[PDB]
Formats: sequence, C-alpha cells, structure tokens
Amino acid sequence: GGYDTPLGITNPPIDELLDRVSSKYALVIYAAKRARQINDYYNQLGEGILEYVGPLVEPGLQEKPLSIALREIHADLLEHTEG
Amino acid sequence: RVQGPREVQIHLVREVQEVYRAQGVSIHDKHIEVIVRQMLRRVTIIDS
Amino acid sequence: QCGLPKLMALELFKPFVMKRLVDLNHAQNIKSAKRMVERQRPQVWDVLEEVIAEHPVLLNRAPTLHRLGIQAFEPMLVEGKAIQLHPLVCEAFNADFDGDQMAVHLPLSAEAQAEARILMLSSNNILSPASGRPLAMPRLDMVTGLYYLTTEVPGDTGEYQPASGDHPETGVYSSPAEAIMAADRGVLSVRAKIKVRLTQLRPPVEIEAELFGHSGWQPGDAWMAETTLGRVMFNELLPLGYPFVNKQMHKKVQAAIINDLAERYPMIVVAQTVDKLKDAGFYWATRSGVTVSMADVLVPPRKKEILDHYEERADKVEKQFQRGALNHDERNEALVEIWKEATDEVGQALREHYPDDNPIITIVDSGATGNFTQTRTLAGMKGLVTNPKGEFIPRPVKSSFREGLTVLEYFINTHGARKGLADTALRTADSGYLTRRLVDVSQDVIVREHDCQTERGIVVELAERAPDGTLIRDPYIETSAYARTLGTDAVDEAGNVIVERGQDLGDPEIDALLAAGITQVKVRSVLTCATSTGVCATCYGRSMATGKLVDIGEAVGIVAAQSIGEPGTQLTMRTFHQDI
Amino acid sequence: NSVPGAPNRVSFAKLREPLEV
Amino acid sequence: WLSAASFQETTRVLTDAAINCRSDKLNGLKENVIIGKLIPAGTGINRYRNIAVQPTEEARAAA
Amino acid sequence: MLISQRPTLSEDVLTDNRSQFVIEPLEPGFGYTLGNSLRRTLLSSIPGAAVTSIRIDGVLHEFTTVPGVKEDVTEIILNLKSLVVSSEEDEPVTMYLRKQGPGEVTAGDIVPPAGVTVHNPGMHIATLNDKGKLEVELVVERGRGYVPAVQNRASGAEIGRIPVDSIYSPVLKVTYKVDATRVEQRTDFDKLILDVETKNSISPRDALASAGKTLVELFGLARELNVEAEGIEIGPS
Amino acid sequence: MLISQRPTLSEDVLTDNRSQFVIEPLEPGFGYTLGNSLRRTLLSSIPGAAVTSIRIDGVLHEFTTVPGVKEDVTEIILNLKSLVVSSEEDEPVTMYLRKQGPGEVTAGDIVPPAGVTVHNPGMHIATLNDKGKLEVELVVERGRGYVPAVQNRASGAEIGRIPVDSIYSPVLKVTYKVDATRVEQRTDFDKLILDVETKNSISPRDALASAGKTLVELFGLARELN
Amino acid sequence: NNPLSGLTHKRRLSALGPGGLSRERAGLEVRDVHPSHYGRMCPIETPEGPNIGLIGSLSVYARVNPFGFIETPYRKVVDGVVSDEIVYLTADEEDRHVVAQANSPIDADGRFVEPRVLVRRKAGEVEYVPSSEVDYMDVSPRQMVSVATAMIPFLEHDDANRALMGANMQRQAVPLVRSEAPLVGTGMELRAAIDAGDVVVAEESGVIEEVSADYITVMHDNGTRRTYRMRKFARSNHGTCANQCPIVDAGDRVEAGQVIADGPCTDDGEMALGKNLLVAIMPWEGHNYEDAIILSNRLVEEDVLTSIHIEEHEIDARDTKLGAEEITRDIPNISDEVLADLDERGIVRIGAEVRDGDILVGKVTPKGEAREVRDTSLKVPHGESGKVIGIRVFSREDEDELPAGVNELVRVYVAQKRKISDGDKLAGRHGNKGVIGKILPVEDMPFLADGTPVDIILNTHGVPRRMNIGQILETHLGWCAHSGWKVDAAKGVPDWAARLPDELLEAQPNAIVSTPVFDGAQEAELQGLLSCTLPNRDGDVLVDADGKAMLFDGRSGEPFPYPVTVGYMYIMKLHHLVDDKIHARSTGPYSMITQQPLGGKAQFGGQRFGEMECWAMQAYGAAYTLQELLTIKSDDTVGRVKVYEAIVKGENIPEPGIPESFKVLLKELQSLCLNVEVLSSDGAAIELREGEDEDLERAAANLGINLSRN
RNA sequence: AAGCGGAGAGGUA
Ligand SMILES: Nc1ccn([C@@H]2O[C@H](COP(=O)(O)CP(=O)(O)OP(=O)(O)O)[C@@H](O)[C@H]2O)c(=O)n1
Ligand SMILES: [Mg+2]
Ligand SMILES: [Mg+2]
Ligand SMILES: [Zn+2]
Repeated sequence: GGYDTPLGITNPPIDELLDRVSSKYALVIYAAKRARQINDYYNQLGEGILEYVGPLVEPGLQEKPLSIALREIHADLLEHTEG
Repeated sequence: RVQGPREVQIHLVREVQEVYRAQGVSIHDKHIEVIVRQMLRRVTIIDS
Repeated sequence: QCGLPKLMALELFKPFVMKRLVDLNHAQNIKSAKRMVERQRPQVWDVLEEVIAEHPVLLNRAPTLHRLGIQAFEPMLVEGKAIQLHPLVCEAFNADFDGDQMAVHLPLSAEAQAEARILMLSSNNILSPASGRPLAMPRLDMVTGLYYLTTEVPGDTGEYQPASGDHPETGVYSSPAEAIMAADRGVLSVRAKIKVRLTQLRPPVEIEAELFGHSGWQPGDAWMAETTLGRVMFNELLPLGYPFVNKQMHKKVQAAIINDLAERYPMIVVAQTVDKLKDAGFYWATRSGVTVSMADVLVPPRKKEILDHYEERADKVEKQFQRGALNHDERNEALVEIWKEATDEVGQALREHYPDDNPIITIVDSGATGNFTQTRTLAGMKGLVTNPKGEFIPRPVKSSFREGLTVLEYFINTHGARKGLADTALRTADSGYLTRRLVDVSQDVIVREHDCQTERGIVVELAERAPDGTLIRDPYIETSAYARTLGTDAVDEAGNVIVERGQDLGDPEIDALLAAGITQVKVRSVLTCATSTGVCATCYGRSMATGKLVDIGEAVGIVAAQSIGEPGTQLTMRTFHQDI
Repeated sequence: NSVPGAPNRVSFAKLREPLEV
Repeated sequence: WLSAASFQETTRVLTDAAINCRSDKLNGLKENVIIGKLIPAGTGINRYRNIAVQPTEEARAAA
Repeated sequence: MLISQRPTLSEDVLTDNRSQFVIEPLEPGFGYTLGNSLRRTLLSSIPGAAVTSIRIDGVLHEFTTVPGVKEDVTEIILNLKSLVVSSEEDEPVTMYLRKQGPGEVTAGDIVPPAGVTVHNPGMHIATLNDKGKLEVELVVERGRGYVPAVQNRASGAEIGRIPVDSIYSPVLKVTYKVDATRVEQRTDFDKLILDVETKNSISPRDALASAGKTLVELFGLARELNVEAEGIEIGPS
Repeated sequence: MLISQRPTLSEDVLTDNRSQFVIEPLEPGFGYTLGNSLRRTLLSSIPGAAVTSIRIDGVLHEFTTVPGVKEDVTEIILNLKSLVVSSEEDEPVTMYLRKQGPGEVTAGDIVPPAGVTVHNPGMHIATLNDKGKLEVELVVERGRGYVPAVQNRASGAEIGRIPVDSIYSPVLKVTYKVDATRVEQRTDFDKLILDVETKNSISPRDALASAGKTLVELFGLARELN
Repeated sequence: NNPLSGLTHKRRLSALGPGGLSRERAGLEVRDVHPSHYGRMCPIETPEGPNIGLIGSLSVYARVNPFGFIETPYRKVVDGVVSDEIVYLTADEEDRHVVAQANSPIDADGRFVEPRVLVRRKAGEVEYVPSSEVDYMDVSPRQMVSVATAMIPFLEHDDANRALMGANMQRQAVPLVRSEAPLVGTGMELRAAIDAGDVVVAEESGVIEEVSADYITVMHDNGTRRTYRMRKFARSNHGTCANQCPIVDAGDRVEAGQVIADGPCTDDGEMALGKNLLVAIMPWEGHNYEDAIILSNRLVEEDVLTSIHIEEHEIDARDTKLGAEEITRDIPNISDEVLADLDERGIVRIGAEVRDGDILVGKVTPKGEAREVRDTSLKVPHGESGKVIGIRVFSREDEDELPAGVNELVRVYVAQKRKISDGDKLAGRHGNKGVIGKILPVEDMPFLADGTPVDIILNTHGVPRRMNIGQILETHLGWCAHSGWKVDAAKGVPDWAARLPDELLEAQPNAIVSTPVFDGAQEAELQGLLSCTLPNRDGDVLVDADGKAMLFDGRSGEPFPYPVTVGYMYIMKLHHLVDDKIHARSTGPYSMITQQPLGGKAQFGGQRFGEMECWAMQAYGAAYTLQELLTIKSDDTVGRVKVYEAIVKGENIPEPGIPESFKVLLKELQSLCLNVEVLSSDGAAIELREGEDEDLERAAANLGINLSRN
C-alpha cells in the first residue's frame, strides 16, 4: 500500500490483519489466546517442557507477547477454527 | 385502529424526524426504527 | 499518542516497576522494591521508561453522552502535571482548555489490552456512528490556515502576464522547487496565478482524459497546470494517486475531501493525512494576518438616516394611537414590524459596506466560527429585546456594543441572558431522563444472524417527478435511502434492471437509479425483520461508523439510544449560542 | 479625593456626583 | 424481575414478583453486568469465545 | 565550560541524489539556531553555472510559435532552463546548437567549447518533423542563488536575445524539522533532521560539507574581536 | 556573476554598555538568519557569576522578620535579586555585610574577597532605624543560564542556610536592523546592524566574542563531514 | 480568598433558608430580573450553578428601611430645574412618580438640553417623553450596579454573560508577593479597600515616631502615643497568606483616616489583584488553541506571578483504657536516620524542610498484652512539602482549657512558595479565562523593533463570537497610559478634545487613569490619544495610529507579514492550581459494608465508573474490559490479591469470581422476608457461602491499605 | 495491626 512506515501501536496496519479474520471481534480472541500461549511458554522455561510452542517469529530486544502474536498473525504462521 | 401498523410506524418516524430536522440535527432513520419496533410487539387478548 | 505525567505513570504502574526492579537485581525482595518505589529513589525512573511501552491507557471525560467519550491512547512520559491531548480529538470528547479535567484507566489482562488496542483505539474511530460524518478533521485555526493558503488574489506579485512583443510569458515556472526559490527571494506570492510544470501530481479527470487518456502514469509524466503555489503545496499533502483539486478550501470542501478519502482508502491513509493537514493549517494560521482591533470593526455609513426614517413612522403610529384610533395590541404589532424591518435594513447596509479581507468578515466567511448575526450586533444595531415573559419590548436597542449601550438599554438587555442561563440548567434533567428511558427500553436488540431470507420491506420515495418534465432529488435522501440494502430488483420501463436485489444503496447506485428513471424504491427495514430474537445483519444494513455490513454480535440498540439522546442534551446546554 | 493621602488618578468622567458612596 | 426492579418502582415490582413466584433466566445485559459475567454481545458470544489457536503444520515443523 | 554531551552527525542515503542527516543531542534551543542557517547557506551560497539567455533564429517579432518545430517558445525555454551544466571559466561563454532533419533534438548535440561540460546528455529538448532546422545560441555564466530574469540592456543591438531565469545553485530542495529527545532524565533536549535533494552535479554530503565551511569563516569575524572569551567547548572527537 | 567582496565586521560605540556592529556585504536574504543566530546565542549562553545562598545572623528561614529592620527577609532577598557581581575563581566565594546603627544598608557596604567585584555599589537593600543590626553572609559562584534554588537536604547543608535563585547571563538587550540594496542588474547585497546592551558586568564586545566562539565550535560538525 | 471576597460575602441577599425557597423546586419566574430591582439589587452578579437567581448583591447606594424594605436616593426636580435635595424612596413610592435618567444633558444651570428624555413609567416601562412632567432624577450612573461589578472598566461594551463571569472571577484571585496596582482602572478601588478592613488607617493626626516591620508608633499632638501591631505571615481561612507592611517614614506627619500599612492584595491603599503584562493578539503555532495561553519565561525568573500558601496539621494525645498516650522520642524499632530532625522532646524543629512521608511529631501508644507499644506518629500526607514556620503546643499540666481526656495538643504550620506552571488558570476582568499551555524561553517570543519580547499571547478566535470587546479597548488605553502622550494645542485645541478635562491633555510615562463604569473614554478620544504618543529613548514610535505594531519571529528571525495588535493588560491568577488536582492510585483503603475503594483525594480514593461509561463500553463491544473493571478492580475480594501476586511474579491474570455487592443485596432481600435463591441447571440451589479454601498470604507486603515499614 | 458513617454550606466543567 501507499502509506508511510507505521510507528508504535499502529504497526502492523489493521487493514492487513483484518483480512485474516471474518470480524473485528475474532481478532481480539485470536491475539489474546496466542499471547497467553507465548507467556505460558516463557515463564516455565526452566522447568519441564510444555506443549505450547513459540514465538515463531524472531522476537525483538524486549517485546511484550501481544506484539509477537500480532506479528505472527500478520505473517500467516497460525490458523484458528471459529467455534 | 383505523389504518394499521404500517401507517402508525410512518407517522411516528416522520413526526419524530420533523422536530430534529427543524433544529438542524441529522439522524439516519434506522436509529428511530429500533425504538418504534420495540413499541409494537404485543397484543391484547379479547377471548381466551 | 497522549502525554502522561511522570508521577501519575509511576503510581499507576507500581507492580510492573517492582517486578522489573527485582528482576534487574536493583533490589533484593518485593519488600525492598516497594520501599524503593515509595521513597522514589533515582533507580525507579530508569525502568519506568521501558515498562510503559506498547501498553495503552483509556481516557475519559464526563458526561459520556455517546460512544466516543472513552478512547484508548499510547502514553508518553512528559514533564509537568497536566495531561496533553491531541487537537483533533477535542470534538468527540467536546473538551476545551479552560479548566477541564479527565480520568485515566489502565487495562491489565491480555483480552483487555487487545480490546483497547484493536476496538477502542483513537485512530480507528474517525467517523460519527450516528450519521457517518468525520469527527477528526480540521476546525477553527486549521480551517483559517487552509483557507488563507488556497486563495487567489488578483493583481498579486509575480502574476502570470500573457503578453507579447518583448517579454514572452513572464510567469511560467519549470517546477515547484523553482517557484519556492522565487517565493523565498520575495519576487512571488503563494496566492498569485502562475503556470507550473507538474510531474508528481495526477491531473483532473478531463485533463487526464484529453492528454493521456489510457492511463496517466504520474511517476514521470508531465503536464502544465494553471494555478497558485499554495494549491500545489496543499495538494502535496493528499495521497499519491489523488487527482488535483484546485479549489478554495471552505469547510465543506475539506469535509467532502475527507469523506471521499475515508470511503475509498484504508484507515492508516486517512489517519496519516489528517495529521499533515493539521500541521499545515497550524503553520499557516500564524501567517494569515488575522487580528482584531478597534479599527477593524467598521460601522455602517448611513445608520442615522435609516434610524430617523423609521423613527418618524414609529412616531406616526404612536400619535395615531394617542388620538384614539388604535388599541394597545395593534400599536405593539405595528411597532414590532417597523423595528424588525429597520434592523434588517441596517444589517444589509453593514454587510454591503465591509471589505472582503477584514478579519471579522473573513473568519465567518471561511466557515471557521460564528454567524453574521453576531457581527451585526457588534458593529451594527442590537435590535429588539424581549420581556421576562417572552414578549417583545416595543423600544429597541439602537446602539451596538462598539459604541456602548446606555444604562437602561443595558438594564432591559439582562432579561434575555438570565433566561438562557436558567434554562440551560433546568432542561438537561429532562434530556437525561429521556435518554435513560430510551436506553432501558431497547437494550436487547442485537444482531444475531446474517440473513432471515424475508420478502418484506418498506418503500422509500427516492426523488419525485417534476411537473415540468424533470426530476428533483428529495431534499432528505441521505437519511432515508442511503446505507440500506435493496429488497426488490429495480426494474425501469420493463426493459432491464439497474440494481439487483441485495445491493447496498450508495452514491453510484442512487445516481444510476436516477439516470435510468426510477422514482420509488423498496428496501429492507428492521421493522419487518423475521428473526425471533434480535435482528439480522442484512435488514439493518451498513454500519454508519465503519461503512461495511454490520457485524454479528453488535449492540445496535444502545447506539441508537445514544445517537438520539446526545444531540438533545448537547443542544440544551448551548441555548443562548444559537429553542430545543 | 476626600481621602487624606490618596494617589492621584485622573479621571475621564464628565459628570458631577452630588452624593458620595 | 431484576432488570425491572433496577429500572423504577422497586417495591411494586418486588411485591408482584414475590406473589407470582417468578424466576429469572439471566440472559440479558443488565443481569449479566449485575451478577458479574460476560455480556452476550460483542466478544462475549459463544462463536467468539470458543476459538482454538494453534501454529500451522509447516511453521511448526520449520522450528 | 563543557556541554557534557558531544553531538554527533549521522546520515541516511535515501537516493543517489537525496539524503537525510540527523544531529543529536543538541542542548535545549539549539535546534532552531542551526536549522534555518544551514538551510539558507545550502540554498543560496554554493556557486554554480547556468544559462542566462538564448537566441533562436527565425522568431524575431512574434513570440508564439517557431515554424518547423512542434513545440512552442515557452516549452523550449522550459526544457533549456533545466540543463545541468558546469563551467570553470569566469567570463560568459557562448555555445551553439544546430540540428537538421526529422528527429528528436536532445541535449547530447550541444558540442560545448573547452571547459564547459553537460552532465545530463539524455534530456529531450525538442522534436523536428516537418523538415525544420534548429539553430540556437546559448549564453552560460557563473553565480550563486536564483538570479531572476535581467532586463535586456542593449535592446536595440540584440533584439532577439531572450533573457531567462537562472538556477545557479546545485542544491534544489532543503527542509528541516526539530524533535525532542531524552538524554538522561532531562527529557527536553533537541534533535535536528535535515533533508537535502541536489542536482546531478554534486552530492548531498559534499554540499553539506561545503555549506559548513562558509559558516565557520562567517562567525570567525565575531570570534576575532577577542580571542580569549570563555565560550563553550564540545571537546575532542 | 561571482562577487569578490568578503564580509567584514565594524564597531561603533554609543555608551559604556551599548554598542553597534555592522556586517556587510552579505548575500540577498542572508541577513535576518545571521542576526537571529547571534541574538539567540547572546541571550542564552554567556557565562557569568551570581549569588547562590545567603545566611543572616538571627533568622532561621525566609518567612520571618529582623528586629529594627523595616523590611522582612523575603523582600530583602528580592532586593538582593538585582545585584551585579563578577568573579574569576572556580570555587564558591563568601562575602560579608555588617551594619549597625541608624542608616541605610546599600550594596556598597559589602566587603568582597580578592577576585570579586560589585558593579552596582549604590543600590538599596535595607534601612535600620535605631536598634537594628544586619549581619549577612553571601556565597558567589560561576555558571550560565538560569538555575532555580537547590534544596537544603539535597546538599546536606545546615539549618540556617537560605538558598536563593540565581541568574547568570550578563546581557540586557539585543536587536538587529537589516538594510537591503535591492536594485536591478542583479547586484544585490545586505547590511546588518546588530545593537547589543549589556549588564555593566561585561563589555558588549566580549559577549559577541563568546557567542562567536560558541557558534564556530558548534558549526564545526558539518565541516568534518569531509 | 482576598479582601474583595470577604467584603462581598457580606452585602449578600439570599432567598434560600428556613422559611424561604428550595434549590430544586424553585422555578423560572423567581430567578428573573424584575424592573423593581433597579437601584436595589444588582442584575449582573450572581452564581451560574443551581443557585442562579436565588442569591444577589446589594447595590452601592441602597440602604434598608426599619420595616425591611430597600431604598434608593433620588434628586428632586421642580418646575424643570434639577435641585440638589436627595430623598430616599422605596419601590411602592417609586411607582407613583416619573424618574428621569442619570446621564441627561443638564445645561449647567438646572435645565435639560433636550426635552425628549427616556423615563421609567409606572409599570417599569421606559418611554420617550418631553422633559416637562419629570419630578425626580437618578443620583448618578453606576447606581444600579454592585461593588464588584463597578471595578470593570468599559463595562457597557461587554455582554451580560461575560460581565457576570468576570465579576464572579474577580473574587477568586490569590494574593501575590508584590501586588502592583492597575494602570487603567475605575475609581472604585480606593474605597473598596479601606472599607473592607484589611489595611491600617490612622485614628488621629500625629507625627510618626517609629516604624519597623513589626509595629508603628505614632505620637499624637496632645502628648499621647499609640502603637499599631502588624500581623505577619498569618494563614487565611482558605490557606493563603495575610501580610501587612508599613508605608510611612520615620518623620512623616499623618492625618485621621490616612492609610498607614498595606494588606494582602493592596498597593498604597488601592485594591490590586493582578499584574500588568504586555500582550500580543494572534494565533501562534497552535499552542494557544481552544482558550489556552502562552507565557514567557521572564515571569518565572522574576517572580512576577508567585504566591505563598500555608498548611496546618494537628495531633492529640488522649487517654485510653489500656493506659495513656504520650509524645516522645523512644519510638519502636525505626532507623535513627529518620529521628534526626525531631528535637529532644518530640515535635520537629523550626526551619526544617519536610517532604512526603516525614515525621512531624512522634507519638507512641500502648499496644496491649509492659513494653507493648505501637507507632502512631503524625506524618506528612502525599505530595506536600515546605518549611516549618511555627509550632504550637498546649498542655494539661499548666492548666490549659482542653477537652476531656486529652493531655496535649500540637499544631504544626508548613509554608511553601509557588511559581506559575503549566495547568494553572489565568483570567482577566472582562470574562477571559484559560490555562497555561506552554511557557517559552525569552529568546523565541515575538519582539518589537527595539528588542523587547512580549509577555503573553492571546488567540484571536475567541474575541468576536463572545461579544466582549472591552479587552481590546483596555489594551489600547493601557498602551497609551504606559507610553504617555501630549496633545499638541499650540494653535487651538483639536475638535475631538473639546470635552477632555484639562490636566488630561498631557501625561507622563507610567501614568494611572480612571474610567468610571458608564461614563468614561469614548472611541473618538481613544483614537485621538493613539495618534499622539511619546517616543521611546530613541526617536521611534513602535505602535501606529491603529494600535498595531510590526513584530519579528523569535525562532526564524523573519518579520511577520502583517502588523499585530499590541498593548498592556491586567491579568490575575485564580485559585485553581494544578498542584491540588493531580491524583493517582493503584491500591489503598477499602470500604466496610461493600468492599469497594474509598472515594476522594483526602483518603486514597478511586474514580467512579458510572452507568453511562458502562453504556459506552457495552456499545463498543468490549466484554472483557467491563468484566475486569467490575469484578477484580472493584469488588472481588479474593481476585485482588491473586491479581497482584500474578502481576508481581509475571504469570497470567486469573479469572474473576463473585462480587460482594451481590451478596449484600441477597442478604437485604432475605431480611425483607423474601425467599431469594440461586438455582443450578437441575435445581439444588447453590450454597454460595464460602468454604474451606486456600487461606495463604504470599507477597508479604500489604496490598496497599497502609504504607510499608522498614 | 488499624480506621473511614450521616446533615448542612460554598465552588469547577
Ligand atoms: N451544568 C453544566 C455546565 C457545563 N457542563 C459541561 O461543560 C461544558 C460547558 O460548555 P460552555 O457552555 O461553558 C462553552 P461551549 O459549550 O464549549 O460552547 P462555546 O465554545 O461556543 O463557547 C458542556 O459541554 C457541558 O458538557 C455540564 O455538563 N453541566
Ligand atoms: Mg467551547
Ligand atoms: Mg470547558
Ligand atoms: Zn432480517
């Protein structure tokens, strides 16, 4: 698209993210579920391995899990089954 | 009682819209139809 | 973005800062970190910077009359004790900076943050959910800047001179860079007609069709424009593939441009264009030269003659009454008519006297603020005043606020301000009570499914057949037919179909319908839906705030009540301004 | 005036006051 | 009866409810807000709460 | 005294002839005393060469169209006014452009005299179709800035000499902006972003380097009033 | 055409603390930016000396009064806020003020150490009627800009210390006037006249030298790009 | 707040009260201006809240009858000659005569210039009648306005709303440290300060014998001597500072009724509530958008707008069943680094600077089963600081009057100076009001030709639509007064200066002039004065005949393209400061019946999330934000601690529970003899009565109800 | 290891 580089909360653009789902209300749960999975993986790193995997994309210097989840949704590394 | 529900709905929506159009306020008619729809959902029982 | 004081940020984010202090080994336990935060050691401002990044906050201002009273922003630490708010979000909140205050809330869990970051962000809510008109657009000073910039004044410096003999053209330029260099040297004005060679701006429709036709690949294709430099500098702010406008920017023109952008482009483009317009408007409002002084307030040249002419007639009526011909009411009505006519005549004389570059007239003419009644009151003649009961006092106020009212003219003029101040404080209760009842009646109407497959619907007039042999568009057609799905095929002349069933009625559909010659239409309405509980997304139609078909799970029964009850309450608290 | 040590503040007024506050 | 009681005329509503022995299904917005669970609108309906997220096979295998 | 924070100059190469420089962290209020001076010095201080007048045979009285050529006089003037030429000689130099036959007359047929060089040979000037002939005489001089058209002095002698504007400066566009940085707990320092776009004869880095050598020698005049003055020192590199 | 002239600087004295400086011939348009660079530098970043704290004999804080002195401590501090002093040492230096008996305590009763001078020896500080005695101790330091008061417990000072606000800049007023020579033939140039008035603590010619030194140091970042 | 507010608190007529009206069920015909209020009750000054029209102020000349009816003075006119006899009339009688207007054209001999005059008839109607039957006249203009409304210059050029706002806002100004007097004002300031009672006035003539900052000793002419004491740095009802300063020398001769000492907001006997500032009127870079104000940095360096605020704290040592509480130094185990400022027997030392969390007086209370003791010393609340001015200690040992069961009472006074900063509120006399949006350095503000920067910048988009153009007239006249003028009358006198009183044809720089409320300077006289003004130290005239100047740009240096309106204006600092309005909280005290956070700033209190905000959240569709707001952040007693622990330890936030408010509601419904039950999917009503669940207290630190000890 | 309810008055948006 013909837009300047987004900065902060506006990256990735919501116009691209909204093509991966069917509603604006499914994206919230999609990202929240993925973020919870990432956090659960992170905080039990020292103990017995858990099924949850991630992050799939290379994280930044210090990034909160929600941005990682959104950047994985944008890169098309996940898939969800609406219930 | 005389004409019917459709005439009542037309009358209500038009009468409500006139007041707001006089002062210069724009509201799409779809916002006044939920309320009017909610005002017509019952029946009085005559013989049981 | 928003600006947050360091003290408030430090107090709202205590648990996160304590966790980070323990993690980086700046403390030894959780009891040490709490004391370190309470005593505000210099080791607490190092981590606060990176613990608030990408964590949104919710800002709220009371009363919350509609949805856009709460919005989510990204915080940035500032020095001081006041919250900094963007200029463009002051119309949704209805906030001005003379003593207002706001409240700040913080989301905690992952779902709360996702909702604040996806649903409630301030860059996603630019259109009004009640009519679809943009709410984050230039206003006040920005309108004045954009109106000064894009204006052409005849006879200015460097104007194009179409002559021959000695100097061929004297005013054609080779690029905007050369024009800017000339303006810097002071041999040109940004409001003088010139001819430029543009290469990175798309031509209008007619020029594009006549010159290139197939496609104007604007990256490198050149054309000649006949315009001012301010208009080029204004067009360099709109998206790359947006045709050249070349008009003076009254407020309505800016509103139409914003509407078109929001309708045809994604949201990031509009959110990034409004900021550029803001910057340019603020920059050029300082150079516009609008200032108020007692010399700018001109007066009619012939007020005395008009006033004496009407005073003679008033005296005639009074004498006739005294002789015994008229009663009291007839005398009052005659005097009221005479004085209203006199005030209108003086207003017309004033409007005719004023020049066109006066700040007093320019501010109102550009659509920025105010009306002409206030200008007439300030520089012309106040007119007729009312009574405590509401009637008209036969004696008028023949002096403006520029000359200064006398003692009893100033006394009988206080009857009309007390009434406004008292009604403003007594009708708001009625407005709020009505809004609460409306919200409680219709709190269960929610979009439940996608389509009920019904054959029913309402009929909309959609323009009328003029007796002369033409069609006049219905005056109120954007509140009755726009944003509604069609219910039956629009068949004209029994020859073909213009719009098929299930099509949204936008601008092109309406224009094609009028061109084909269809007057009355049938559309799907919520009154005739067939769903047992709630409504469906096809009968309701298009969402006024987002422009797409309404989503499943929307609470369309609270937004309706808020949309109805906001304007009434808001107009109750602005009585004397301009009743309800 | 009428106060023993008041400062001098010249006035634009044209009328005369028969009575003091 | 909970919503009606919280709107107006609490005493009359409660007297009628007690005489009639009414029961409340708790399937609205006001009632859910009062008792403290998710409202049945927006991100609170079943089709949106019951979502399953898992990495794709190709991406999972790659890492 | 010492500032305690040495400023540094970065660079970002957007395009072969367009760059953005950044200076940070400047002390509070020093981003506005540098931006405007740098912009003005870049725009109207660096010398260059440009066309000053042209003479076209045939077109003597009327100034509307030249027979044999599709273009008119104004288009020819605009095409010639965007020539990127460089000259070392100080006196005015006269060059001739002669073209015959059907074809596109481009800037590569100028055949300049010694010294002057044309840096953009592939620029369209005109196009001859109806067996037209082009004979143009151009005058090239040197200067700095945007010296506009100069009224003809010896009008009677040289009747057809058409004066034009001159773009002497190699630099075409410059802009600046000022933002805020933290640099410790202060939070209110300054950062200066400067965007430069030049012509096809100099590079933006060289232009910036040449604009900061005419400003040192401008405030050297003030500094020579009193050598020992107790100013401010950034320090060694 | 290329101009072979080079800009030059000349001075013209009007008084002991006012002066005018003439610069010419500049390029057309380059007359207000140079003047404003100089003016912005002169009004912010000229080093000077100022008082930093005071200590009176019988008073413990600012909101009090001295016996026999007609003013309270707060307006004595406000009166001292307009003292013009200069020093050349690089450490805080203490000055003493002692007065007894009826009279008027002015700035000429202060005895400064070696290296400090008071350039305003006639200003008014206080008045002592018949039973008032004033014994003040002042501290003087060097710096630049405006620095508010430094809290007592930050520096671990005593209890009778009274920090005061300090202003260091020795420049009073600056303005410029640009004279254009806009004629035909494209032979243009500019003249700049800069008018500087100082605080009597530094000659107006030295403030300009300091500003020029600062700017020549600062505009040297772009030159190293070579 | 200041002398004017106190003087206006009395002279106030109230319709409410026992035996009067009601604030809600009042109406609209009793809150209106009646034609019989002319001369007796001011129509402009009144509150703009729910008390509008139910509270008013007495007029300047009115008095009260023995029966209780208000009267006004009129000057009696007989057979067309206006006499000098004054008679006090009440509305009953005033409805029986015909009363002329105050500003009528008297012919300097007792006859009206023009027979046609506006008169007030029986029913309050005004009519134009020939000057033949009149029998009374007004004593003067300004007879229908109060004392606070008579201090606004150019009042007849403002609309009623903004005039009301300015009259109300003049009573909120805070005293400054210098208090200079207005350059252009009315004649009402001198009397409104002497009669308020905040100054010292000599009672009898004499020769001042001694003057100090504490007292003034005056030696009368009959051998008697009198000493006046002065109150220094005394706290006001509202926390401001009340000070008095002598303004006489050691040999001057005074007279009865002369002013001897100043007061809080007084300057040489005249009321002074603000300062004179140089104003330019223009939009500037968007920093004065929507009623914001741009300020210079010279007003912070030179303490132009600064004020002293004082605070008072109290503690009591009362008896209890287990023993007696006593203030001492032997506190239980606490670092000896914090017991440094406290003197030998408890209370802090005078002159010590204190911060938030410091100890003022050290009290210890018997804990209970000796050596069982607890710390309950007096601390400093959040966000407060300043020096300690004085300490007052009362005791029961020395037979002092104290309530029963209290042995000692201690009060500590703390003072601090306060500079102007972003968020503080400023206003003018004409209804202007705004907050400081920015404070700029001196060197990047628009400056005149001689190099003097402006002090404040006011936007031009708020003047025309609010109908208060008295401020631009005040700006013009203030510039003329500041610079001085001289009318050239060598060859006659100009036609526009025929009515100007002599001694008003020439002025010196920094003059002080007066503009009464309804007869002052006309626009012809102002336009004439603007054209004859003295130059500066050089032969330069900065402002032209229209009152506009040419300014430079402080950041770029290029001059602005058009001239701007420059002048001097009188600005006052209101008592709405941003230091008393910032508040934040994360966890603190909770309530008792319902466990929701407390409200207010005095105790750490939360912000109410009302019903309309819930409507907005439901309309957005945010179903998790609302649930989290209503359960774990407000009422869920078990979710709060778990949420805090999860946040501190970095794990995921848990799920909510059931709030306490629903349980309280069910208990009340059961107490009304109603059988409410919560059923399951197959009957079997849920117990909903707690249980034997995890009772662990992790995280150590108290959630926040109280502070944390070392 | 420890407290925080009612009544009235005046203000800000
Ligand atoms: N009792 C009250 C009094 C005030 N308010 C709130 O404060 C504002 C008063 O605006 P205002 O009248 O003071 C100026 P404004 O409305 O912005 O119009 P203008 O810019 O053309 O001058 C309203 O928006 C109300 O929301 C309230 O909720 N209840
Ligand atoms: Mg407003
Ligand atoms: Mg407001
Ligand atoms: Zn349907």
